[PDB]
Amino acid sequence: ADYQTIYTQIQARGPHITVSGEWGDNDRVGKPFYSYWLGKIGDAQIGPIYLGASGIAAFAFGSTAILIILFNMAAEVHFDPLQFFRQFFWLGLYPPKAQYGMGIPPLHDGGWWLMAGLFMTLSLGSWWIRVYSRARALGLGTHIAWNFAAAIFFVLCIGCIHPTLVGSWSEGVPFGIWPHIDWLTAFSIRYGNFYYCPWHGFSIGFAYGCGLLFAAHGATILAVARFGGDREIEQITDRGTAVERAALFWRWTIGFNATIESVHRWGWFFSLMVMVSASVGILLTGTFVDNWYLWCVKHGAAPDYPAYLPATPDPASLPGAPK
Amino acid sequence: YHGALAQHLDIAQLVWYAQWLVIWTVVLLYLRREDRREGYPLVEPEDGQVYELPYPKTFVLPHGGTVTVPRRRPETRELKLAQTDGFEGAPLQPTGNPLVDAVGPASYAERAEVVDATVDGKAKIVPLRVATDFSIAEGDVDPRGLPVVAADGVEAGTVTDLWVDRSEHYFRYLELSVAGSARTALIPLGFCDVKKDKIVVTSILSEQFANVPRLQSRDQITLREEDKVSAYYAGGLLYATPERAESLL
Amino acid sequence: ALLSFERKYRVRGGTLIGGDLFDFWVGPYFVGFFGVSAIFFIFLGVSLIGYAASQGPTWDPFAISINPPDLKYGLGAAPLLEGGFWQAITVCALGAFISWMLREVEISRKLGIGWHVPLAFCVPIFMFCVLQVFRPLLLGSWGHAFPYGILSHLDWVNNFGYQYLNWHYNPGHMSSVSFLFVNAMALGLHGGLILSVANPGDGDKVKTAEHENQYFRDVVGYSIGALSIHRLGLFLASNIFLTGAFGTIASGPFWTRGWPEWWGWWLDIPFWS
Amino acid sequence: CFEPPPATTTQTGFRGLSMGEVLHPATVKAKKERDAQYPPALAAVKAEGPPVSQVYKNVKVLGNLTEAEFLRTMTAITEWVSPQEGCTYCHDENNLASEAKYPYVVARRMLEMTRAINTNWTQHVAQTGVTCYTCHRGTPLPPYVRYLEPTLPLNNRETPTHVERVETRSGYVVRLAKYTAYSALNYDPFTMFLANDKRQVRVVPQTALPLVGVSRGKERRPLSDAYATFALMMSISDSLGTNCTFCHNAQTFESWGKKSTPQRAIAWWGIRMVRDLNMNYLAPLNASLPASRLGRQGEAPQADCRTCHQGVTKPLFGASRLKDYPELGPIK
Ligand code: BCB
Ligand code: BCB
Ligand code: BCB
Ligand SMILES: C/C=C1/c2cc3[nH]c4c(c3C)C(=O)[C@H](C(=O)OC)c4c3nc(cc4[nH]c(cc(n2)[C@@H]1C)c(C(C)=O)c4C)[C@@H](C)[C@@H]3CCC(=O)OC/C=C(/C)CCC[C@H](C)CCC[C@H](C)CCCC(C)C
Ligand SMILES: C/C=C1/c2cc3[nH]c4c(c3C)C(=O)[C@H](C(=O)OC)c4c3nc(cc4[nH]c(cc(n2)[C@@H]1C)c(C(C)=O)c4C)[C@@H](C)[C@@H]3CCC(=O)OC/C=C(\C)CCC[C@H](C)CCC[C@H](C)CCCC(C)C
Ligand SMILES: CC(C)=CCC/C(C)=C/CC/C(C)=C/CC/C(C)=C/CC/C(C)=C/CC/C(C)=C/CC/C(C)=C/CC1=C(C)C(=O)c2ccccc2C1=O
Ligand code: HEC
Ligand code: HEC
Ligand code: HEC
Ligand code: HEC
Ligand SMILES: CC(C)=CCC/C(C)=C/C=C/C(C)=C/C=C/C(C)=C/C=C\C=C(C)\C=C\C=C(/C)CC/C=C(/C)CCCC(C)C
Ligand SMILES: CCCCCCCCCCCC[N+](C)(C)[O-]
Ligand SMILES: CCCCCCCCCCCC[N+](C)(C)[O-]
Ligand SMILES: *C(=O)[C@H](CCSC)NC=O
Ligand SMILES: [Fe+2]
Repeated sequence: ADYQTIYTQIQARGPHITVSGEWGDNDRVGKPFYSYWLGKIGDAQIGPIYLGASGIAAFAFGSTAILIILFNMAAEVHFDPLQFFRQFFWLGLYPPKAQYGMGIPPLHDGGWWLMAGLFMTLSLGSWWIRVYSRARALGLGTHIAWNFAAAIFFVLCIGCIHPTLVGSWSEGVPFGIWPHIDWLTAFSIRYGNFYYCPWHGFSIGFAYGCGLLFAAHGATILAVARFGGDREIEQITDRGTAVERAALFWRWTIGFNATIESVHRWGWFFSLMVMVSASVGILLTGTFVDNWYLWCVKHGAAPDYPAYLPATPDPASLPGAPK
Repeated sequence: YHGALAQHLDIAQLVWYAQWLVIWTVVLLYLRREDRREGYPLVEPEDGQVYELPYPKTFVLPHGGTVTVPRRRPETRELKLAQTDGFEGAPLQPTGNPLVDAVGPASYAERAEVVDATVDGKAKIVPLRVATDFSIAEGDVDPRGLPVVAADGVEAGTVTDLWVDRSEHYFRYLELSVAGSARTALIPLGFCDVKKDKIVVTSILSEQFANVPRLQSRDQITLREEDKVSAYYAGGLLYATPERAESLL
Repeated sequence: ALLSFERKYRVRGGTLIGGDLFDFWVGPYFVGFFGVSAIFFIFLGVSLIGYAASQGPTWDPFAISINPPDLKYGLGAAPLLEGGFWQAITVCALGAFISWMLREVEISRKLGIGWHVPLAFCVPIFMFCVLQVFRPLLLGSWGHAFPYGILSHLDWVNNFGYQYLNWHYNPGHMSSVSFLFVNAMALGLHGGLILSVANPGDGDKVKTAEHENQYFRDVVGYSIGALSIHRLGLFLASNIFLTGAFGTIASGPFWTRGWPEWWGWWLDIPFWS
Repeated sequence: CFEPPPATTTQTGFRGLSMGEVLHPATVKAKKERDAQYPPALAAVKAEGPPVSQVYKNVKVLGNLTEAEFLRTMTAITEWVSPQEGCTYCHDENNLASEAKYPYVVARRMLEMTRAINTNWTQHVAQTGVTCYTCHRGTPLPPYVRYLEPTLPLNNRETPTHVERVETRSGYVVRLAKYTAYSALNYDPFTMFLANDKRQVRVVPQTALPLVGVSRGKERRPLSDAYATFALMMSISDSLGTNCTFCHNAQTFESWGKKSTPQRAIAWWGIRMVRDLNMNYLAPLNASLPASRLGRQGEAPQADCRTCHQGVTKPLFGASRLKDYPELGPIK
């Protein structure tokens, strides 16, 4: 019963360490403030917060996007603000319903959509710059920045690259809680079941793998919490007994093992591959596959099961059936 | 058809092969080699042992020094165990007292005999008598004063100080004077159940607090010392009483 | 056989059952008592699967399916061809998974470490029972469970969802998904970070904990610390199934309509109807 | 929140595919009792005398019948349509050939419609058939109808809230959501698909690869249709009180054969019947109806899947009166 793995028993307040950026130490803002309940599962110290050009550029475009989305969402309930709160989840800003091709659609039919997307895209861009620049400033690998790039590329893939490659803004993801969800079913329906897209599968594999890996890694570091296993940077540069045992648990269980560093490579890679795999599938979808089921059938992948109720010919194709 | 090629070959089909290739490449030729930077090469030229390893890398340590991996680096220490059998995969059997002999779960890694350091260069892990500007938090127990009770329900000592991590603001050890041996032991908060009137430690018996590893100064600790100390109490989990080796059911 | 540091940790002890009769290794693998019972069940299971697969149509591993029985057979046994083999395999699987988990316990004791890993591994073993056992008991039929096949099982997931019209609106699902997604983000953020510290490259110096925590304070204004991210990771991942289980179990026993319609509780309050 | 166990389950696809119905039995019993209020058939009559076409003045459709038979018909019509209002509802007390009251002329057309259904749409209504009751359930306004916009509540026998009222534009999103089984799907599958034969329901490609010349820019359909089709399918599901798997194996919604139940066939005929009903029989009654019946663009109330089914996979749990009233079809 290592309770320290569950919560910090005796917390320890102390004076706020500040590591110095190559630049922008003056752009750090706010007073640190400690917090007892938070400090029971985490670090008690909240703030300060760096607040760069990139960071502010993000809040700018982010809001302009949010405002566009929200003004449209109000208009859907002809501005009665009670119904706005009731109906929030159901409201949205849709792309074109009509087929304008790559033509810039009118504002009343998803031009406002297009607009908000531009600004959201700019927002993710400046925020990427933050995540990159801060690493370079504190003298750190740009690893986080790249994983995050993959993520951003996936968002571009679904929201504007794929639309472009098939040439219709109509295939964009709406803004809205339920409507961004409803997109997923209409998209999958259209492209012949996404379960039969192999890139979907790859994505899901890595996604479930991330579950498996963090569950396991987290659990491991906690199991060797008593021998300092959480101090990972030193267990890299000077292997301690924490990670000796951590490695031996896994070798004796599954036959092979990692190092305290390489497991983070494994994790980083798996994370990164959810977004990569996803992106590939979307790029191939519509452009070089119209129906993932029939493509699987074409290549002999799909299962078949026998009829339970009588098989049923399409009555459209019977002799002299209606339109 | 968009995306068709000669004889029932489409692009998505090739990309399928490509993807798989990429995965196995990264997994085998990269990730699994990276996994061999410590522990290798294995034990009892030679062809397989060269192929399985990656080109070494060198860490450019923050306070001078460099570490390169992988490297030859084996157990100098004479381990106090013998063979349960002839069989190559059979277990080992501690010959001495395992808690002090430092074997099985009481084993420690030959880490640096070096005091772990902060960013600015000071000792990271230190007691509060030194790091006076770190307090205990408004709300939590101050264990200094409280008695330490061992697995045999026996008072073994009195808590005299907490040892704070200055880089992370986290207490890592309690210091305690051992009853009737004018000496002062560290114990990691892992093995400590912090109640309001006492600290409970079911990992070792009262009598075993005797032989908890002593440190170099009594005001700092080396990375190795930390291993030696922690290892001790964990070794207790299997060894502190004869019945803990034996199978629970 | 042995890693440069392995030999010292390889002592007898820490078994749950059967003393030092099964307390040994085979290459890298600790063979516990469960080591044995695991292999026993795996053998049986993998046998049953191949025997059942041969009695079926194809051999393309993609199109092989061992399905459970029709619903009419209720909670009884069924003929080996028409769903029994599935029942057998299901048991062998549970045999194997539980064995696997308890073997991890035995290993955890011999190293003097926490049992956090076997614990965490109860989460997926649990969810398996939710799908294949608990929910089926509640609907009175094994046929409600999921077929064992690579692509066949995806069609079970597919239709099960569409039985409740738009499964995306299942609130337990929304939770579950939300956890899946955040856990993957976290894992990248974490693995990223630890590497970003050890590997800044250009032979520039290796960084510190202070640096780790500085990075996140800068970017998002808070940093949870090193030990806490592992606790948090375990928490996040484990809740994918812990929350999703409620979502799964609800569907059928405690809810027969479309999941979107369940959100009537909110939409159709009189105060704003 | 949550409905208690147990649930009735059925099986509609091969074992291990989680295809089938899921019904809370309480909910079914409630509907069974509603649907059981169908008045039974009046005892048959001695078929004596001339045809009514040589007797009564203004008898166009039912001139085939005897007097006894014909009044048996008129009695049942009254039961099914205007039980509370009486014969008085369609006739002048002093002249039964007077067409002065609008319900007379409509009821004539409704007879023609009802016979038409039972004769030309046997591919859907089968041995069972329909009567005036199937739709009307004892009011002259069938509880379940559609105007060319969304309307709430779905049952027009309940009084609407302020928001529910079609006038009130805040509630448009909710009006629509409730036709589509509470989804944010933003399409009126009635006017798009069931009001006329103008739009094609199928959206999915029948090739694995994208065919050149229909696959890029304006030559391709918008994704919006796929949202719309789904919306129709949400609606159909709920109008029968069932789910997707009653009709398809989700593996491929687009495929027929053993990826579809016989009930998907029957539903297909259902769509086409429903259209012929709206376009040729029901919609053109804005000629005859008062403006207090019409919608907000002078549209008659038209019929949807629900109009007949009312949340049951067979309307009135498959109860027929067809043998008992040969005058309502089929006709030779
Ligand atoms: C309700 C949710 C379900 C679901 C929904 C689902 C979806 C939507 C998708 C999958 C996919 C997959 N699922 Mg599945 N699933 C699987 C296994 C699988 C794999 C075939 C594949 C990718 C797994 C992965 O990478 O995970 C993370 C673990 C990793 C990376 C460790 C390696 C494991 C290795 C890949 C597993 C290989 C499995 C073996 C072929 C089966 C055992 C063989 C016998 C002889 C020992 C098992 C073994 C189980 C059990 C026993 O419960 C299961 C339950 C479920 N899945 C539920 C029924 N699954 C993906 C796929 O591509 O379909 C085929 C996919 O797209
Ligand atoms: C009927 C519906 C189907 C469907 C439709 C679907 C589609 C259409 C797509 C997927 C995709 C995927 N599906 Mg899914 N799916 C999945 C799992 C998955 C994911 C692993 C994968 C990738 C998406 C992701 O991680 O985004 C989470 C991460 C995102 C969205 C990136 C966000 C990054 C960004 C930086 C966020 C920043 C936020 C902003 C700062 C906030 C501010 C915004 C303001 C200003 C508005 C499972 C496990 C199952 C099961 C068990 O049934 C399943 C079933 C289905 N999927 C059904 C078959 N699925 C994707 C895929 O891989 O396909 C090949 C995909 O494109
Ligand atoms: C139309 C169909 C829908 C659907 C239907 C669906 C259903 C019916 C269920 C889910 C569930 C879930 N869905 Mg899904 N879903 C999900 C995500 C998810 C998962 C987070 C969640 C849990 C999966 C699970 O139970 O694995 C289970 C995996 C297990 C049990 C693995 C056990 C592992 C085992 C112990 C060890 C195995 C060992 C191997 C055999 C050994 C072999 C390997 C070798 C090396 C030896 C996403 C991200 C999406 C997207 C993007 O749209 C989506 C869309 C949909 N889901 C569609 C809308 N979903 C589940 C849930 O929780 O619902 C709320 C669920 O029941
Ligand atoms: C497998 C790969 C995974 C992955 C990976 C990665 N994802 C990253 C990184 C990596 C590596 C980053 O480093 C970066 C980051 O910075 O995190 C630390 C980031 C991001 N991923 C976010 C959200 C997300 N990832 C999703 C998915 C996946 N990600 C996939 C699964 C999803 C889903 C599931 O939809 C969501 C919703 C945001 C938190 C963030 C962008 C903010 C922005 O562009 O702002 C733009 C402008 C705004 C106004 C919005 C800001 C509001 C947010 C919620 C919070 C702002 C913080 C605020 C300053 C707090 C102050 C309070 C304080 C005083 C107490
Ligand atoms: C939130 C919780 C997460 C989580 C957590 C953890 N996961 C762990 C641990 C933790 C902590 C470990 O300690 C343990 C391990 O050792 O580390 C590798 C483990 C493991 N996670 C595996 C698979 C895995 N984890 C999944 C999910 C999550 N994990 C979630 C996300 C998923 C999916 C589908 O998502 C998969 C496929 C194995 C690799 C391994 C078990 C080996 C075993 O049990 O050996 C013994 C059994 C065998 C070797 C084979 C048995 C064959 C049977 C008898 C017959 C057939 C079986 C089946 C009926 C076939 C179905 C057909 C199929 C195509 C439909
Ligand atoms: C033949 C016979 C009779 C044998 C008897 C002996 C016996 C019982 C043997 C068992 C035989 C069997 C069934 C072997 C199969 C073993 C299995 C189930 C292997 C599957 C492994 C899989 C698929 C893992 C997926 C997860 C994954 C990508 C892992 C790669 C990275 C690794 C190795 C992570 C484990 C790992 C984690 C998670 C850390 O956090 C950590 C921290 C510090 C140091 C090391 C580690 C570490 O190694
Ligand atoms: C409307 C929904 C009606 C109700 C209720 C009743 N009647 Fe009717 N009646 C209706 C129509 C449309 C017609 C013409 C039918 C046709 O074949 O064209 C009739 C006709 C009659 C007649 C024939 C008299 C004549 O038109 O010369 C009689 C004698 C008659 N109806 C009587 C009758 C009685 C007794 C009713 C209550 C039991 C009753 N009708 C109800 C429409 C509707
Ligand atoms: C559904 C397919 C129907 C069947 C079968 C029958 N009727 Fe009907 N009827 C239906 C609709 C949608 C409407 C329009 C709404 C309206 O009430 O105007 C009607 C209308 C009538 C009316 C007019 C009543 C009024 O406006 O108050 C009458 C008198 C009527 N219907 C009678 C009637 C009879 C006698 C039927 C069987 C022979 C019959 N209807 C069938 C829908 C449907
Ligand atoms: C029967 C009473 C049905 C139920 C319940 C559901 N669907 Fe259906 N669907 C049905 C028919 C008869 C048709 C063909 C319509 C035509 O005019 O030809 C369809 C069609 C679809 C499609 C389009 C298929 C294509 O070829 O492109 C989809 C994508 C679809 N249906 C999906 C779907 C879903 C998700 C359902 C549950 C909400 C559902 N359908 C129910 C019959 C019936
Ligand atoms: C009244 C004229 C109807 C309208 C409008 C719709 N349906 Fe219908 N349906 C009707 C009858 C009388 C029957 C009798 C079936 C029997 O044999 O008892 C049916 C049947 C169906 C079925 C078959 C159900 C089964 O066999 O289990 C389906 C699947 C069905 N109907 C679907 C359906 C749809 C989708 C409709 C709107 C497009 C629709 N029906 C309208 C009567 C009437
Ligand atoms: C230059 C030319 C002319 C234009 C093309 C430029 C371009 C790249 C356009 C569009 C790009 C893209 C990628 C669009 C993609 C849209 C996507 C993927 C949307 C997905 C999800 C949207 C959701 C969940 C929207 C939710 C909206 C709200 C909650 C309302 C806004 C309010 C908020 C408080 C934001 C909270 C968001 C969440 C964290 C809870
Ligand atoms: C496509 C996104 C464009 C947004 C540009 C605005 C951000 C400018 C950031 C300045 C970078 C300063 N620097 C190098 C010191 O970090
Ligand atoms: C479907 C997603 C792909 C994930 C594949 C990764 C599985 C791990 C492979 C481990 C290889 C083990 N070994 C002994 C060969 O090194
Ligand atoms: C693909 O659509 C194909 C194109 C012929 S010309 C490039 N159509 C014929 O099958
Ligand atoms: Fe870590």
